[PDB]
Amino acid sequence: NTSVITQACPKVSFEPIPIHYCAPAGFAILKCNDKKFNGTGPCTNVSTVQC
Amino acid sequence: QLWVTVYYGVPVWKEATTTLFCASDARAYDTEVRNVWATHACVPTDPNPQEVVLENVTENFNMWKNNMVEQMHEDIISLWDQSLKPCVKLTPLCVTLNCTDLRGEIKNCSFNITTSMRDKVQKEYALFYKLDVVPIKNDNTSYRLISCNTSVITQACPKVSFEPIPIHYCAPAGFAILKCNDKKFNGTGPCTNVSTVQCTHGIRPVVSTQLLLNGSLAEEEVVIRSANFTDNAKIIIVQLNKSVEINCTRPNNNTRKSIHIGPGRWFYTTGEIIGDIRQAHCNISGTKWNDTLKQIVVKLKEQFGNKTIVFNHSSGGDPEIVMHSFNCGGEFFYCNSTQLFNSTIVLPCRIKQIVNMWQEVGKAMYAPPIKGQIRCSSNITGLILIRDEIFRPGGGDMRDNWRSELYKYKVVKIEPLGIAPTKCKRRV
Amino acid sequence: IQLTQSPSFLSASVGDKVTITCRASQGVRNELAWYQQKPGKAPNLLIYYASTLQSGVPSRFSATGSGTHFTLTVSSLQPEDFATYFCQHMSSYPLTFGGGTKVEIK
Amino acid sequence: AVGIGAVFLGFLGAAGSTMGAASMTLTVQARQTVWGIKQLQARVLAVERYLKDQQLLGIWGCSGKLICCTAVPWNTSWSNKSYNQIWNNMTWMEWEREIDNYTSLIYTLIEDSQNQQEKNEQELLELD
Amino acid sequence: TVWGIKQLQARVLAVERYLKDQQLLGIWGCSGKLICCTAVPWNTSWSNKSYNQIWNNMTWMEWEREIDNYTSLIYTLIEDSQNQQEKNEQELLELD
Amino acid sequence: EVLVQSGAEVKKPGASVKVSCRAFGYTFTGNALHWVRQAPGQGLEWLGWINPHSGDTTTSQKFQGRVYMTRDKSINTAFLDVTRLTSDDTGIYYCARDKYYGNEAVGMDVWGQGTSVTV
Ligand SMILES: *[C@@H]1O[C@H](CO)[C@@H](O[C@@H]2O[C@H](CO)[C@@H](O[C@@H]3O[C@H](CO[C@H]4O[C@H](CO)[C@@H](O)[C@H](O)[C@@H]4O)[C@@H](O)[C@H](O[C@H]4O[C@H](CO)[C@@H](O)[C@H](O)[C@@H]4O)[C@@H]3O)[C@H](O)[C@H]2NC(C)=O)[C@H](O)[C@H]1NC(C)=O
Ligand SMILES: *[C@@H]1O[C@H](CO)[C@@H](O[C@@H]2O[C@H](CO)[C@@H](O[C@@H]3O[C@H](CO[C@H]4O[C@H](CO)[C@@H](O)[C@H](O)[C@@H]4O)[C@@H](O)[C@H](O[C@H]4O[C@H](CO)[C@@H](O)[C@H](O)[C@@H]4O)[C@@H]3O)[C@H](O)[C@H]2NC(C)=O)[C@H](O)[C@H]1NC(C)=O
Ligand SMILES: *[C@@H]1O[C@H](CO)[C@@H](O[C@@H]2O[C@H](CO)[C@@H](O[C@@H]3O[C@H](CO[C@H]4O[C@H](CO)[C@@H](O)[C@H](O)[C@@H]4O)[C@@H](O)[C@H](O)[C@@H]3O)[C@H](O)[C@H]2NC(C)=O)[C@H](O)[C@H]1NC(C)=O
Ligand SMILES: *[C@@H]1O[C@H](CO)[C@@H](O[C@@H]2O[C@H](CO)[C@@H](O[C@@H]3O[C@H](CO)[C@@H](O)[C@H](O)[C@@H]3O)[C@H](O)[C@H]2NC(C)=O)[C@H](O)[C@H]1NC(C)=O
Ligand SMILES: *[C@@H]1O[C@H](CO)[C@@H](O[C@@H]2O[C@H](CO)[C@@H](O[C@@H]3O[C@H](CO)[C@@H](O)[C@H](O)[C@@H]3O)[C@H](O)[C@H]2NC(C)=O)[C@H](O)[C@H]1NC(C)=O
Ligand SMILES: *[C@@H]1O[C@H](CO)[C@@H](O[C@@H]2O[C@H](CO)[C@@H](O)[C@H](O)[C@H]2NC(C)=O)[C@H](O)[C@H]1NC(C)=O
Ligand SMILES: *[C@@H]1O[C@H](CO)[C@@H](O[C@@H]2O[C@H](CO)[C@@H](O)[C@H](O)[C@H]2NC(C)=O)[C@H](O)[C@H]1NC(C)=O
Ligand SMILES: *[C@@H]1O[C@H](CO)[C@@H](O)[C@H](O)[C@H]1NC(C)=O
Ligand SMILES: *[C@@H]1O[C@H](CO)[C@@H](O)[C@H](O)[C@H]1NC(C)=O
Ligand SMILES: *[C@@H]1O[C@H](CO)[C@@H](O)[C@H](O)[C@H]1NC(C)=O
Repeated sequence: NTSVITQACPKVSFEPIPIHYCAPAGFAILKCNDKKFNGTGPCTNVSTVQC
Repeated sequence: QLWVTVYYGVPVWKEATTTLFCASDARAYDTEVRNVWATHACVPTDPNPQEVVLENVTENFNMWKNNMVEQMHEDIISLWDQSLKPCVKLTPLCVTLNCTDLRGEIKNCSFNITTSMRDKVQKEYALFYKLDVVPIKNDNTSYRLISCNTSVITQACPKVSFEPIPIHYCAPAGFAILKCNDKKFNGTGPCTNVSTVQCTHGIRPVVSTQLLLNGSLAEEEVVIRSANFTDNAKIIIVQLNKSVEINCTRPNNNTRKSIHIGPGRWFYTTGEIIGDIRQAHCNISGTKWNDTLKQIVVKLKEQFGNKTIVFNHSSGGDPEIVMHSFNCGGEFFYCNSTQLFNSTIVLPCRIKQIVNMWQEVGKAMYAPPIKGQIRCSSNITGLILIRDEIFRPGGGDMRDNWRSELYKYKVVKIEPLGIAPTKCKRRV
Repeated sequence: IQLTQSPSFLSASVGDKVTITCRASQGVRNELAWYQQKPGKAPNLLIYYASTLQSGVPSRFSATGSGTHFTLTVSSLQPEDFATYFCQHMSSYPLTFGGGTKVEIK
Repeated sequence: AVGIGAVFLGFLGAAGSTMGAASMTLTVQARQTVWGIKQLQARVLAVERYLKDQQLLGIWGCSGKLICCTAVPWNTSWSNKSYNQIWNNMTWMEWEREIDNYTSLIYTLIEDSQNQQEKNEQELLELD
Repeated sequence: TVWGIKQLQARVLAVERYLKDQQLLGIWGCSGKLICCTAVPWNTSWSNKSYNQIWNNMTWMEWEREIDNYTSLIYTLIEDSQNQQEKNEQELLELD
Repeated sequence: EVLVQSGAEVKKPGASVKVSCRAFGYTFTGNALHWVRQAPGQGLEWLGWINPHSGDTTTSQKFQGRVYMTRDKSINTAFLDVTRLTSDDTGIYYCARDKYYGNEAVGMDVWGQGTSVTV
């Protein structure tokens, strides 16, 4: 009584494949490599990651 | 001997057509919750826009060749249609109506709903306007919706707004907008007071017939523009220097019923009226209207004759052409507007829920019932006139109303690279 | 700039010919501006570079002379011209104006 | 004669001053769903216009120059007006329109008669 | 689909960033140069630190932030006070 | 293109007055402004001028250290700042614009209405 439900097409998969996310040119990702770092605040062991 | 030298950054341009983009005020970004035109998908305006007056630049303008009107034509229609894509089809609701009068502009109709709740059927009733439905000739008790045999009508999603927010249109880099600032300039020809604009002011996407409203008053006199003032195939656009106040209402505190016609599907319909039945109507200051109209004639007679009788009652076309119309509070009023022209003021208005974006092909949108009463007011700022020297109100489409504002601007492309002869030869 | 002007009481009738003389010890060559002023109003320019008539200024106004000696001529004096007149000298500065002369009623 | 001026208007359309005077503000000009489609096309067009001018300046060896002189002489058949008649008595808006039809001609001449030829001569000289 | 949009926008942004720097270097006449000197003197009101204090005792990340508010000022000065003026003077000299 | 000045003032000798002039209808920074005064019974006295773009000024020798000009382009307004007022400073203070063709004074066709200062 609220909405439409469909049956997924039999030819379907949701296997959780580990897809990587990459930055575009002009951008970079900085990673915190401090194993004791909590959710916020400064991190000194920092490295540059493109993806 | 003069030599070829290249100069870059030369302050010249050629007329050109490009796409203008929207720019929002501040609030529109977060009006996405209801408003179709005042979208979130729009950058802000310049909080401090600049304008440069040019000393010796004179250019030809032609409002009837202003292509910005086509962009607005298409954009409003497209955006309006996009907002209706997920909305409810009223196709199965056209099956039957057994009607009597409301206890006959409004009918009290009962109806038989076809299999609804999976294996069940049901009967309901609702109130309908005579402008949305028609009788069956051999019954005179049974009714159908008018547009049913041509196309699909959907009920706008309840979370919708058409508030006419004054969105600005801006030129892309490499382009500029030239504005004519000559207060006495007609629709075409040269203009000497010209300035450079990167982005225009905001223009409200007002939808109306037989009325220019809520903006752009004339420079202390009535200003009239036309493609010719000669050819009967052309129309006249009238700008007023002072607005005329109009107060409109539909004083019926209505409610609405949500009718479910199957699990997962429903629509709203007009329910009972709280209180008595009041006629929709609009109050126009008579003196202001007619004092202004006398002044309109003073300007109009310049082209049509000093003792010429002008401005008769509305005539010609179907009821949506003949009657004046607007969305008061979002409600659609069709007013006779003959009192205003009963001599060469409160008007009755009718209500209709099936509407077009000016004019649709086949399809239409249904305006969901509005709970409570309607109250609004507005600024009458101009007229569109029909040639017969009797003039009558009305004519045109959205582009005539868009043009009535866009006439101030034209788009050009900057052409900075050029050459000239010099006395200086290249050295090697 | 070291400017001597015509006697201030330059009486004339309407349609008459009245002239204003501005003769300085210092030359400006042509860098002289002719102005017309009414009581209670800012002065306004008539003629620039000692000879170019400003658009909007009536054709009855013209000026001649060079170097140090310039004359403003009103060839058909009208009621609206019973104003004071000034010269401003631009060879150097301060760009002061002369004392001014006035056209009087004959 | 008192030097009062050196002020900024903005835009400076080529009507307000002569070609000579206009050349004093080349840096001024230099400084100057469906929504996605419009944002995109607008940005694409801006890029295209920018690059077209740079491509021409690039091939001519005039990149980075507001003004650059070439190895090609002016032909009076393009215009037989004197330097004064062009630079002091006309603005760019009117003047350029008179030689609009020679644009591709001249642009071509300033490429081959100048850089292809100049660079080959210099490369050879530099091998010594 | 959406992937195309992302591929597109990513490429557009890269182009925009590249060109913005080139546009500034272009107008300044610093195109092709890692380092270019201008005709505009340093004003101590922007920074009154000595050459040594800036170049040997600071890194760029800290230092630039101190004059961030003068960026448009300086960029403008190095355009008009340098190239518009220099090029007009040289063009005239070259007509002789 | 018009010039709009502020109001009138009454000051005692030793005082100072500041008279504004707004650039309506034209680019503020695109045309240098002059200041001219006219004391009762007097002709037109030049005080100086200011460049609205650069802030550059020139003043009459009579007022060195006494008459100053300033500007604030964010409001398109130029100002005349006059100190050491004395009784000779009673008069109408006007703002005006020249053509500056070639960046040299030509003559001034645009004038503000003038304000009065009584001292
Ligand atoms: C020409 O210009 C006039 C005005 O100059 C326009 O008419 C007005 O248009 C606005 C916007 O459409 C109308 O605003 C509506 O006001 C209703 C009542 O406001 C009072 O009560 C609220 C309660 O919180 C107070 O906040 C407010 O200050 C007032 O006290 C609102 O109820 C309306 O809200 C609607 O949308 C929300 C969104 O979820 C719904 O929940 C509401 O139920 C409702 O649907 C809205 O805010 C205003 O009333 C109009 N009339 C007047 C007299 O101002 C013309 O439309 C305009 N015409 C054209 C063609 O441009
Ligand atoms: C809009 O378009 C118009 C088109 O004409 C431009 O017009 C310009 O007008 C200004 C002045 O109104 C011209 O500039 C000046 O021209 C003078 C030439 O001479 C006159 O005066 C003598 C005096 O006896 C007469 O004999 C002679 O016949 C002329 O009447 C110059 O003397 C001026 O001084 C400058 O030039 C001279 C010579 O170069 C130098 O001696 C001075 O040092 C100083 O440099 C001055 O040049 C201007 O030439 C006109 N332009 C053109 C193309 O003709 C408008 O300016 C234009 N823009 C605006 C904003 O309106
Ligand atoms: C080309 O178009 C330009 C843009 O419209 C023209 O400039 C306009 O020129 C008129 C000339 O009269 C000006 O009108 C005057 O404005 C003053 C303003 O003061 C009042 O309003 C301000 C607003 O904040 C307020 O603060 C003041 O206290 C006043 O209330 C009025 O006082 C005058 O009565 C008169 O209206 C326009 O203002 C001016 N426009 C701008 C943007 O300044 C230009 O002249 C045109 N050129 C040609 C050749 O036509
Ligand atoms: C329809 O006509 C009415 C009446 O003229 C318009 O109302 C007026 O709108 C202006 C908008 O600026 C109001 O100005 C106000 O001035 C004060 C001054 O300090 C300022 O603080 C406010 O923010 C605002 O600017 C004006 O007062 C108002 N008049 C009345 C009587 O309320 C109305 O806007 C017109 N509608 C349209 C769509 O044009
Ligand atoms: C347009 O103008 C008309 C009149 O020119 C307005 O009509 C007014 O409507 C109200 C409400 O229906 C009437 O109020 C009634 O007054 C009597 C007085 O004793 C009272 O007994 C009733 O209970 C009720 O309060 C009012 O009299 C009526 N005016 C006239 C002259 O009949 C109309 O409301 C205006 N419409 C708009 C949109 O402003
Ligand atoms: C649905 O069919 C009816 C008739 O069966 C159409 O009614 C006609 O409407 C036009 C409109 O001007 C009239 O001129 C005709 O006389 C009407 N027909 C009859 C028999 O009276 C109706 O228009 C059709 N609906 C749509 C949306 O086209
Ligand atoms: C504006 O009115 C003029 C009036 O003459 C129009 O001229 C038309 O010219 C053709 C030429 O043979 C005639 O056959 C038409 O009858 C004329 N029209 C009229 C109304 O008499 C001109 O075309 C009109 N321009 C616009 C924009 O309509
Ligand atoms: C409509 O209502 C009347 C009321 O008596 C009834 O007789 C008639 O059969 C109804 N028609 C339909 C189609 O239900
Ligand atoms: C506008 O006025 C000019 C004045 O000469 C006239 O030539 C032109 O035809 C007019 N255009 C319209 C549409 O009225
Ligand atoms: C509309 O209502 C307002 C309410 O104050 C009133 O001032 C205005 O005059 C009314 N307009 C008309 C046309 O009656």
